[PDB]
Amino acid sequence: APMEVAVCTDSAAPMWSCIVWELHSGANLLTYRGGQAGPRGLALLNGEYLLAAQLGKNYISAWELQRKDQLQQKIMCPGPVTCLTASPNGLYVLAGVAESIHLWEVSTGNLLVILSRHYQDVSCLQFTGDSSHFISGGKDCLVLVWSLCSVLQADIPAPRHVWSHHALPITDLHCGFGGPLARVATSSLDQTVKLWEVSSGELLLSVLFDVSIMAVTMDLAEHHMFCGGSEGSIFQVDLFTGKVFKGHRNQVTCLSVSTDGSVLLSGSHDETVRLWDVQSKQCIRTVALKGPVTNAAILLAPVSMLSSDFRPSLPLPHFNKHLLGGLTLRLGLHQQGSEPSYLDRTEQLQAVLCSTME
Amino acid sequence: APMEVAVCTDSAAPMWSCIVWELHSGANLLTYRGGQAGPRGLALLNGEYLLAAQLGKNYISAWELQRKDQLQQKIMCPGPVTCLTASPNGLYVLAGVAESIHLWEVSTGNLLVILSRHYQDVSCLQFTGDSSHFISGGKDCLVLVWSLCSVLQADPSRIPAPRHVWSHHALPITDLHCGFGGPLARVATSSLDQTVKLWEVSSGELLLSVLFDVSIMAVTMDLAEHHMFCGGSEGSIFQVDLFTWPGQRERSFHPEQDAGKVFKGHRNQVTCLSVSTDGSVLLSGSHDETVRLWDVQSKQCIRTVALKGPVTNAAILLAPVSMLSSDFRPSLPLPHFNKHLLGGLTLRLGLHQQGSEPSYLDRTEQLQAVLCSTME
Amino acid sequence: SAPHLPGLMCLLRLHGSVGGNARLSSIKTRFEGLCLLSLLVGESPTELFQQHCVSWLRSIQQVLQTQDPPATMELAVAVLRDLLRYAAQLPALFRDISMNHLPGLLTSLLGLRPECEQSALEGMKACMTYFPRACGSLKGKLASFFLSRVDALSPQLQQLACECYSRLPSLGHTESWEQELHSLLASLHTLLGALYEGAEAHVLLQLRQRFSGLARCLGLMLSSEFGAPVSVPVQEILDFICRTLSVSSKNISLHGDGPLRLLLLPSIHLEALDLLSALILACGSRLLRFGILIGRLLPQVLNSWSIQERPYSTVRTKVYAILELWVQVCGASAGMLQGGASGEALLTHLLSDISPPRKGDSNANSDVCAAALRGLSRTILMCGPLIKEETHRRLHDLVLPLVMGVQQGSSPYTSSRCRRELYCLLLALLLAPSPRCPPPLACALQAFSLGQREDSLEVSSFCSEALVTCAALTHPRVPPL
Amino acid sequence: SAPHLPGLMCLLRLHGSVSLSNARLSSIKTRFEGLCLLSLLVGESPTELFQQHCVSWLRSIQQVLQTQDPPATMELAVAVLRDLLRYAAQLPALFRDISMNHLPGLLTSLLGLRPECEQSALEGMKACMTYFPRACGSLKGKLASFFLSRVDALSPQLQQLACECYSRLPSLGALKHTESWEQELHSLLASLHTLLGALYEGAAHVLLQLRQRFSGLARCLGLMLSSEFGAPVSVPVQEILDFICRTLSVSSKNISLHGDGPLRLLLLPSIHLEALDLLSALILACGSRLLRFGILIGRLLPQVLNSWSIGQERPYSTVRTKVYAILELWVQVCGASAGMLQGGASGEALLTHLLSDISPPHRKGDSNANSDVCAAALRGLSRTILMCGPLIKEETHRRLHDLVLPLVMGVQQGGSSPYTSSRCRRELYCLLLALLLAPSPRCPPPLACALQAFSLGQREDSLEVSSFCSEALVTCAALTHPRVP
Amino acid sequence: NSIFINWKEHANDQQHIQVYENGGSQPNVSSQFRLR
Repeated sequence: APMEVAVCTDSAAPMWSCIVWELHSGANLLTYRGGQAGPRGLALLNGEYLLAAQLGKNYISAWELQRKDQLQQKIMCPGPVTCLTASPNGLYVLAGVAESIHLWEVSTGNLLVILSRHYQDVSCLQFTGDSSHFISGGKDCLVLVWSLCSVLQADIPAPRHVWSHHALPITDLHCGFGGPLARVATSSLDQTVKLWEVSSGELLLSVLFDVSIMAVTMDLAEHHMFCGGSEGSIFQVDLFTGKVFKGHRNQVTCLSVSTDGSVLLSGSHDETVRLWDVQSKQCIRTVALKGPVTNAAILLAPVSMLSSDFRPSLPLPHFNKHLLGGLTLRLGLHQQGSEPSYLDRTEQLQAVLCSTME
Repeated sequence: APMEVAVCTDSAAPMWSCIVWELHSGANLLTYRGGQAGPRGLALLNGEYLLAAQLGKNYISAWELQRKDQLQQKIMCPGPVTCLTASPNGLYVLAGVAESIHLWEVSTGNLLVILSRHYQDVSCLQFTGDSSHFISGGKDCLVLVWSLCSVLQADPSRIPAPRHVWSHHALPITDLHCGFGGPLARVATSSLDQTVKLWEVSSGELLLSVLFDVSIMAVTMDLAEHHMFCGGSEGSIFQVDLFTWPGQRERSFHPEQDAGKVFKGHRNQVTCLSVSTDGSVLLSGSHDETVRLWDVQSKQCIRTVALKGPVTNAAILLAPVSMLSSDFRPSLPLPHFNKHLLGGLTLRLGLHQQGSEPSYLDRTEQLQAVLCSTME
Repeated sequence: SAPHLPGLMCLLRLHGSVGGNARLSSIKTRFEGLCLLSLLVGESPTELFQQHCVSWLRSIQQVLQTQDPPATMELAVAVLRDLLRYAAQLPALFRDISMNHLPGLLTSLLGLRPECEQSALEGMKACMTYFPRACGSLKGKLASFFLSRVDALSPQLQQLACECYSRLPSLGHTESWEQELHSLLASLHTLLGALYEGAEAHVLLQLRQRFSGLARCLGLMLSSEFGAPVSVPVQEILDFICRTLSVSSKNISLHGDGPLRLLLLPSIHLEALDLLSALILACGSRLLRFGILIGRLLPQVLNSWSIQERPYSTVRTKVYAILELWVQVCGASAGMLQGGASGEALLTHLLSDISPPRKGDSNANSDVCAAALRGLSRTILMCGPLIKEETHRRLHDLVLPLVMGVQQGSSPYTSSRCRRELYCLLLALLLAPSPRCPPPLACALQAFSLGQREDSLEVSSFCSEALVTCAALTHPRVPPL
Repeated sequence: SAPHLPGLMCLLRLHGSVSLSNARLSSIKTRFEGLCLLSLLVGESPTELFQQHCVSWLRSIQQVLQTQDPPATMELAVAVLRDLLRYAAQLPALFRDISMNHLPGLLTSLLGLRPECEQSALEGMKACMTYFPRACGSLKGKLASFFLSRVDALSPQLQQLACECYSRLPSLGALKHTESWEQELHSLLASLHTLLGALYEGAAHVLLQLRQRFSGLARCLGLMLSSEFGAPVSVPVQEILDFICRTLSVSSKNISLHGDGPLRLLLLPSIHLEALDLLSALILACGSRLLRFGILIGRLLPQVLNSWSIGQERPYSTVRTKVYAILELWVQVCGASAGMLQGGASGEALLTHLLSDISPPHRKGDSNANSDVCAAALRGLSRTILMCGPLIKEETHRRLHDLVLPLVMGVQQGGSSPYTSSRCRRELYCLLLALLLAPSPRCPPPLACALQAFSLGQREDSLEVSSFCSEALVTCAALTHPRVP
Repeated sequence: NSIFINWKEHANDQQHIQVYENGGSQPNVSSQFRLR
């Protein structure tokens, strides 16, 4: 059976700043020591490096996956960075400095573009499962859908969809799988959770709750939409057809569903990360941290997290601070696995033998 | 652009017996001369032969498509032939005699099996759109789903049984419509009890039980299963919308809207329905001696072609190469269809690679390789 | 400028320049003129061809009887193939060549040195293909030539002889077809009696070659073109195939010539399987009546040949290709893997070949693990909902933990073709599920998402083309009736 | 029993069952039998036998390689030696012993072959350079001199082998590898620029040598970009793209018609093919990081297809097939962010070149006319519609519907057309399925006619089409029979 | 073509959700292609 971990950080950080434990064990696999990870500001890059924006500061620390120590790379930003994300393929790193988005690059290290179109602070970014549309929701009730094509190839870039229906700041969103076929699920403090469409850009659902929603997450099959709350409740919306997860006592900030849509992981403000089994709304584990939870997401364990001697293939470049070929890459990866099979090192040998005999 | 025809037959046959006229022009294409047809008794075989049953008599005629005169071959059965249907691929011709389901084979001409489970006559016979299952129903209020695999390779001492036994109606069946697919298709059986039920051929479960006001005598469905045009015993052609789906399993027509979902203009029963390819013109026969085309999008008539006598068979096809061409001598002659129960396949080889010829660049590269090898 | 000729010929052909007798008369510049001749025959307008076809044919015939080195003869034959193929379409030229030129070409081709057997057969196949009626004069000599070379040890020579000999009943048809086929199936019924004398030195090594040639000829006869309907004796062929696949290693004696016969055993079973493939390819979907025998044959052959690459890695791949072909031709009527001891045995054999198990190899057993998956995916996708829920549930517990383990040594999944087939089998399981066993969409979407972030351009492309299809099972368009 | 030896060896290999071998290696008449026995043993031997006899077998092969035997014996010996040196790199003791004792002498023995048997020398040299790259580092100068002189050989096999063996030089030797790789790449680029300037003086036997040198060096660069390397590199994308854009700049309307003008006009397609091959290698190597340089790649296709445009096969088919293959590769490596056919002037001058290649148009010719472009174009269009589908305007989707739907139902029920091959029909049905799967959300696809079109395919005569069409009705049975609302 | 739902109504069995790929609360499946 595949190994599943649950990355969980905090905001006080007495000793560590990241505790990756096992889902069905509770045992701590890896612990990283350093600063304090800010809200919505953790994203593993390329499966070897772990970036984490600091709480209220202007720099982003970078930890190796198999070293309990901060690296000397200290990516710097010209302002109070807010939230961070990394593209799923592991090629770009996106920041949230003030009311502007900073786009970086991993293979070289340059700073390609500084987007600025929201009217108040940027609150959350996310990539649409295949790094083709990064969608940022600010604190001015706007949710914009950028395109990774038209943003990179520019001379000023413009968003592809200015979704303006909320009457209060946006808090969280969850982009689905696929490219221009996914379904974004935004949520704000106006007590509403909306499910948009990326292909056309039209509203599809406007489920309205009774408390300020602060977190939304759908399972991979889009059969449920576990919207959080501000009173502790973790609601559940059935998109295919006793639906309230109860047991919290504060805002529910971080939510994430396991692979086979059967285990929830709630991260609240009361220093607690639970583990609900979503078929009967019962709690399983109640791991308690030492401060309000900042990031908590269920993650499939990569290969680097299982080998005790793993080292990154490439070093992290010196991330630039000012605006702008020379790609740095390891060759011979597009053919990894393509080898002449057993019945091809024999057919060639037999043809050689036959030709020699004749 | 493709060409759509509308095969029509009359139960009186003063001069012609199967007139084929163009859909959007109304002009005749092919006519045929011979005995009267029979209800649910027409089936094109392999797009070359126009087999037809006979009203009352017990035998089946055979017209070559590009020939106005009857052939000298007559399939004979030990009892009054009721319905006929040729498999879509063209390998098997299957007919129903009284209560039996006599099954033939076009290639060799043998009579493989004689299945027999209905308790009374068989009045409808259809083949699933991939010729893997064939659904049979009769005047015993039973609709059975056979399987072409189990009823062919069964032991002579195994008496093959139907895969599914659908018994929910309380009156004789009248028509069926098996959609595209195979082990995933859907049937639309309709009976005389004023119901039209849509079954599933994969698991064998009911899905819909629309209950009308008058007895239903013909059901056809859009190829994508968007509409279910159910005929009536008074003239109306009711229309059900499967994509609106109010959300229940036993609906009723009057709560499902009226006067805006009913084709009207007929004065007697409608024992014929068929929807065109794109789904914008519907052809319907009747018993008031009229075959008229509708305008499903706007529920209006277009033309009112009038036959002589009651209309037995009427359908819309996609005109093959046979009807467009002028000679088209058939590839293989129709064999001697046996009437007694039983290697030797008769077929033309070299058809599994039709068109798999080397491309220009392939031949050029081979020639250049030969030249280079000769140079060395 | 002799060596640069082929490049110039190719570049002149590419521009489409020509399509819009002097240098051939000397031994020094035969190639120099043959190149231009190849261009002219390849890319000529209809007027120039209709004018100079006879002259070019006479020149080509003249090259074949001048004791030139074999390369020149092969080039002349290559030119002659195109010449005859293009001249077979024009009616007047067709009649003229068929009347007063073809017998000379056949006589010159037959009378060649024993050092140039390949080119002679290559030209005679072209002569017999596009000009069938006019070669009936020399049918006896052609039969003798194609029959004396049908057991040559060189694989290319044997293949050419078998290809040329399979169309003998075509020159002159239905009566000549079955008459020949009842003699090949009679000779094969005799060699098997002198090769399997335990259940049914150098003489055996020739009998095996004769059997291979006479089986390849029948296989080519069954699955080629023809201009007249024929009556295929399916029962006799199936009886012969079942007899061939009946003797296993446990019946061959081990005292005397036994080791030699046992060493030759897999080749004859492979020949029988090739005959079965030809039969399935030719008859089509009319074999449902013998489907029971056909579906019983495969598990028995797999069982009699089952035991670092594993031994007997060619027979099992052939059987899996046979199963894939059988499911492909029939469709939903195949009746594979659904009920019966034979079906259960086939499922067990398929499930023990895709599961992954110092001098050695990385991708050990990487051909069997691909054919088994390529057969299983097709079988599940075509005849899906008719399989009992237990088989689908057994496959759900194997594929899902496996597609998430190959992306996190001596394993067959270190290849790329052995992973694309797995990702196709996952989609086949999703698309056609049993009515009472819902598929694991949530656990398969994650695997597909992980697939498109891979490195191989084959896996990372199929796992991205499969997400679009999977987005139709999650984002529907009409209500679920 | 000499003629029967290959069959006996193959049959012994089939069963996996595994003095006489070395006894027959000391003569001329029985060399082939001993080589066959060695080929069986050295490939299907247990670990202990190999670890005990590797040195003896290598010494025997080295003895064989210097006896002036006919080239077939050298071919067989090198074929055995490739396996011998591939299997000797997985045993540390044997690896060290060979690399420290025998490889320097074996390299000289390989170098000492006669000019007639040069291909076997190149094959053995590739074998000793791919698996054993560190010991073969004291003779790099001789290796470079040997491989450089054969980079312009007219024989395609010899040229390809020399190019394959010449792009492995940077890996040879002992941070140093990256510097050597970069230096070799820059030197090759400079030489390519000089040769390109030599061949394009505008805008009779020296041109045919300059073209060979240019093709050889461009293929060496292409194999250098798309091979396996140990240390990370710093591939310069801008310089390579500038060179490609320069090569694809000179068209047939600028070459002078006087002097040697016809010669420079005849060699143009080969140079353009070399540039396109280099671009394809670049796209294959870099991957999806070329999105920033996306405009150049999206514009070079309707510009190359504009300088090579016209029962007769159309002129310039190879170039218009290569461009479509490059488009398919681009879309397949990029994904939904390929940005092809999505508006602009260069995105509508390409769709015209696509609709003019997939449409169908007593005399000579062939039935399958233009059957190469009509398959590559269909594959590229199907991939583009499948990936970048919900982003294309409604007009393109409607035009594609009106051009495809009445074409799949006329080819079935209805001489000398591109749609007479079992490939141009399967690709057309693939395009139909792609259009159904990813439609623009303002023009619903015709799900009622496509199902009928597929229903006419599963009962066709072929097997490829009759399998794909019957496999598309299982996918199409999910667009009309859903399981959730 | 959007659906508005109160949570408390959806918590009980009053309201149900039906969202489709190309349209909200309506299939949007009728095509304008006609063979002619």
